[PDB]
Amino acid sequence: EDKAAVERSKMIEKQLQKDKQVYRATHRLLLLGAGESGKSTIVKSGIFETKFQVDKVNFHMFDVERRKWIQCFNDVTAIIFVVASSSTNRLQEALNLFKSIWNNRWLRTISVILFLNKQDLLAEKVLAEDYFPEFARYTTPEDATPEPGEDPRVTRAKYFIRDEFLRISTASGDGRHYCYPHFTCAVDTENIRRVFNDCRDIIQRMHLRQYELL
Amino acid sequence: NTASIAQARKLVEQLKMEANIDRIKVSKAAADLMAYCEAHAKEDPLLTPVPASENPFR
Amino acid sequence: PLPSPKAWDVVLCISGTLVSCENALVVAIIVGTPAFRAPMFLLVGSLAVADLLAGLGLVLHFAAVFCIGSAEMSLVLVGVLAMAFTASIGSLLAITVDRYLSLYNALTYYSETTVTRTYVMLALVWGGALGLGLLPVLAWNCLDGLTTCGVVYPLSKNHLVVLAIAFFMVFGIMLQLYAQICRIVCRHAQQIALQRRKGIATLAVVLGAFAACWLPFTVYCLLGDAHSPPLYTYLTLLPATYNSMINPIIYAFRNQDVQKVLWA
Amino acid sequence: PLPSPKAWDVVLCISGTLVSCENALVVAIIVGTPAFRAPMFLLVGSLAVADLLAGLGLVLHFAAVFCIGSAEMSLVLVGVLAMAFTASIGSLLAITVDRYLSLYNALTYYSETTVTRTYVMLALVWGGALGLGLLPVLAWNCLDGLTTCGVVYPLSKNHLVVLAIAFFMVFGIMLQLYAQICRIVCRHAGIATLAVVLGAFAACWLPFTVYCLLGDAHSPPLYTYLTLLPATYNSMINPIIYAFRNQDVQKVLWA
Amino acid sequence: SELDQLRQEAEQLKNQIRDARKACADATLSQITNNIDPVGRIQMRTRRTLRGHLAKIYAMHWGTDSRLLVSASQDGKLIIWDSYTTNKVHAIPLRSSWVMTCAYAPSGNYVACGGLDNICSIYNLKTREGNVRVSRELAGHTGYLSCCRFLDDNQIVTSSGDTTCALWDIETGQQTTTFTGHTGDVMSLSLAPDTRLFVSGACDASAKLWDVREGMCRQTFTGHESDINAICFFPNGNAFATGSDDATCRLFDLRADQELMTYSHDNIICGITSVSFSKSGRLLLAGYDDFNCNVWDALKADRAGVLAGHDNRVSCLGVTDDGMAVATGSWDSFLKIWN
Ligand SMILES: CC(C)Oc1cc(Cl)ccc1CNc1cc(-c2ccccc2)nc2ncnn12
Ligand SMILES: CC(C)Oc1cc(Cl)ccc1CNc1cc(-c2ccccc2)nc2ncnn12
Ligand SMILES: CCCCCCCCCCCCO
Repeated sequence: EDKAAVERSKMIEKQLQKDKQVYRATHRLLLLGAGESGKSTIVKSGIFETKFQVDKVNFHMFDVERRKWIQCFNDVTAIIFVVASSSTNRLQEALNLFKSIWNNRWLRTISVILFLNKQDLLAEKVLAEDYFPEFARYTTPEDATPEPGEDPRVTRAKYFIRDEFLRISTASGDGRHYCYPHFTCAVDTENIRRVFNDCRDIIQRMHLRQYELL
Repeated sequence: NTASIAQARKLVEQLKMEANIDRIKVSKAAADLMAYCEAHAKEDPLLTPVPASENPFR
Repeated sequence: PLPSPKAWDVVLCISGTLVSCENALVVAIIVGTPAFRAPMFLLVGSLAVADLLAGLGLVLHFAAVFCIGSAEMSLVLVGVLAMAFTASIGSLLAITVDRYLSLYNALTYYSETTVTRTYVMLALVWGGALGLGLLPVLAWNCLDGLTTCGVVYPLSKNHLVVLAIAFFMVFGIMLQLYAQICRIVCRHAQQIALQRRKGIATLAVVLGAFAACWLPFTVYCLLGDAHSPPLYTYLTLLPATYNSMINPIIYAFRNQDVQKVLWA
Repeated sequence: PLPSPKAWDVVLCISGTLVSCENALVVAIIVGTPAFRAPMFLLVGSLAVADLLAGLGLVLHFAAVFCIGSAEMSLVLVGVLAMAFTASIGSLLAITVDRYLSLYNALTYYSETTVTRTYVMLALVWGGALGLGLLPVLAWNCLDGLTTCGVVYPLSKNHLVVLAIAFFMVFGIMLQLYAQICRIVCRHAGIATLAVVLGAFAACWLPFTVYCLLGDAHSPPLYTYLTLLPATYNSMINPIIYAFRNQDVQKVLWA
Repeated sequence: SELDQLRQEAEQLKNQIRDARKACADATLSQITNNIDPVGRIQMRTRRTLRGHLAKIYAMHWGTDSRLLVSASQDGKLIIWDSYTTNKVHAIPLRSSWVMTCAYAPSGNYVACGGLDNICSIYNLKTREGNVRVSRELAGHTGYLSCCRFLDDNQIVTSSGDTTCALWDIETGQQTTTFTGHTGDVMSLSLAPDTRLFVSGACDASAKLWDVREGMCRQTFTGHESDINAICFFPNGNAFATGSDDATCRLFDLRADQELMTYSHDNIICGITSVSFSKSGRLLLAGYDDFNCNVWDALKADRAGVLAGHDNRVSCLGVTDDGMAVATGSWDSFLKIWN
């Protein structure tokens, strides 16, 4: 009766091959939300997954002390880390979490997709923050690209809160993974096209470095 | 306070129970380990290889 | 009564042996594990196989002229050399082309589309190589005396002309492909440098090596007839064979993967 | 009077004259309006001017060689004919490249760098035309003795083989651009017109460049004439379907 | 006296406890076992290495006949193997995609699973229609399931990253007991040979004893100064060996109440991921992070072998029911049956 066993084995093998062919089409992402930084608005038992699509290239995103289960996401395409721009020094907690996630010692092929969020509150507070003494000893970048209707203080704050998560990102990475600020606010609708482009960019960079050009 | 005193007392009972436990000397424990090893030192294919006659892994 | 070999023939034979040995080593490394069944590695293996055929044919031809007295079988040897060279050029073009559809379809790579593309492209390359190797063993041969022999003793004029035209067209395609790859690399390098120029040196080196290794033979073959000084053919064909000692190292050793296996 | 022309030279002169007339009436429309400075507007001007120069040189050479002892004048006129025939081929690639870049950079092409890109393309095209067309009045020349010149009289074989190599290389840089255009069109978002343009170019200017590598010299002029005839047809047909289709020309001409 | 007197009395109790502990020890077994013959070289090599997984593997449990074998990877695929002809009798599609545990029934009928889904679902293999369907989803924990063995066909001990260890039932499903006392994460638990006890190794640099029917800790085994990742009993039900991340395997005895023997060498400073005794209880098999499946001598405390061959990290380990294989699972979707 071994013939039946072999036939069943071959049928399971072909089914597994088809399932793998389906599987090797989509990408994976991780969301290390700070806890309350609009984790529900940027969506545009414990494990919760979402499945959106861009240009027919179906993606795969899912959300989650955390010192251990990072091991299960060694192959994610990128990390969609979501910060809150309202500082209370919880921004220091977010910076510490980012620092810990950077020199993980195991995640050395993962790039972070930053999503500085809730800019309206920052604008209201600054117009109407100053805890860090380093803010005074700062200047706006010479290549600023402010959208119309911006105050110099607002731009200074916006480009100083983004200069803390990159001053450490591009410090020890041996040119294997990078950071990509994409300032957003509760007000936007095309963040889904700031993820697709960044994923394409990361994969292209990885291939280019594999070919040993740059 | 209730949680703190509860955990403290629980630690108290755990410590007192595990304190009054017989501690067999290492010598005869090692003797028993040696006896088991020798009594089962022959049925060790991982240490005594066998021919293909009774080795389905071929 | 057999001819006395000249020094240039010995140089060609030793270069062929070295190429054969290196390509044999590379193909042995590639075929050593079933885990290297990747499109790029498959194309690299095809390139290594073509270069191995070229080297083996060259050494067999040398051993079948000046050591084993015979000339009727050498025609098949020259045909094999032509097939191997055409296959090598086609495989190099294939590798260059696949290097651009992975830097532009980064979100659709790792799919049956790539497998189909590489299969079809390899099949076309080997079919063209077979055709170009069969042509010198067909009605268009200079042995019958009803045609004009060229700068190569058993060859003719038409075959060399068509080969040169095909090579020039392929050279143009490769030039365009790099140009595009250089554009993309420059864009990425500028984006990286935004948040404070090695992305072009490798392209220049590879293109210069390929040009300086292949162009002279065709260039001095087109404007030539079957009366040029004998040493011209050897001087123009030496770089063509030398190219097989620089192709495999660049395309299968600078990789960080095979290097570890080589170290063992 | 001694040459006593034949039919083929008359046909060549007629083709050149028609090319010149069409080219003049097409360049007059473009130059009439002083507001035309778009990349296409400036680009098509070079093609029109070069094709006009080709036609004018052909007609003038035919008239002069058969009416006066235009030995040196015939040499210079053949040099100018080579100039114009190289310009008409080196410029189509530039416009194809410009169209591809404008079609791929959908929203980023429009900038100041486009003007510099077009200017450098024009400079390269004209410089290559000058370099290739200078040889007939330069070191290489059939009228010197022991040079085994090529298919036509005052054209060294080496010079024409170099020209053929250069054109064949340019036939690759332009061959993959059509494939890239098809790729972009089918992916991001027509094929027939591109295919027809490629086929016309290849069919009507390949035969001459392949009929100098095979043959060397001392061949009947009949084959030379029959192989050079399609060049004039290409020279005429290019501007007819290349730039005389959009409203850009008719709108200005009518008013 | 909110907490003062209790801490002082606990401190003095611990002081006299480990005073007696050190006093109750004569000497290490090294000199006792140094006379035994150092058998030396060990011979093993692959037989029918199994492949066909889509992603890296995390666990595997040998059947009760040394033939079957089940493994799970990060693709929701739990499939049954047969290390005699490399077939695939049954393939089970899961619901989550980050499983981190596997188990096999003692009767060979039921199959469990779990992982980062905070659940311990099981499946039955006696379906009338012939397929496999989900069974009672035993849930209620507050963390990721780490290991879940089988006491019997009706009871299934479990673990958790929330410092909990509670057995369940299949008839209805309820935690009739809840062992507690750790502080960190309970990495793994080893089921007693006679199904009357078990041990567990937490992430707080300790691995304490546990009862089977009253959930009363009755011993402490302060050991490695780092995390733990594995634990396994001795075939006689008298001792267990514990791994760590500092590249130091060591064996603890249930009678000495203290450390017995270390297996640390400074040549490799990587981490361990598994441990497994030889069928004769003489060789200790390590799971070093350097892809090397090292083997140690249980008594000589010397490197008895360097058998290896994997490429990705080695996670699983174990031994067949009766000296038939040493199957090792890695992250390369390859199960390498070694003999
Ligand atoms: C080597 C030869 C067979 O390939 C060519 C053939 C022609 Cl007729 C023209 C040009 C090329 C090389 N350019 C090319 C080919 C392909 C491609 C498409 C289908 C199957 C395999 C390859 N895709 C491309 N994308 C950008 N260039 N490009
Ligand atoms: C006509 C000739 C000048 O163009 C080429 C020359 C070579 Cl050697 C290779 C290829 C091409 C055409 N591809 C090309 C050119 C240029 C470009 C850059 C600088 C100045 C002018 C043009 N940019 C491009 N971007 C995408 N293709 N591409
Ligand atoms: C002679 C023509 C050589 C063309 C080389 C292509 C140059 C690419 C420049 C890219 C610049 C991007 O900012």
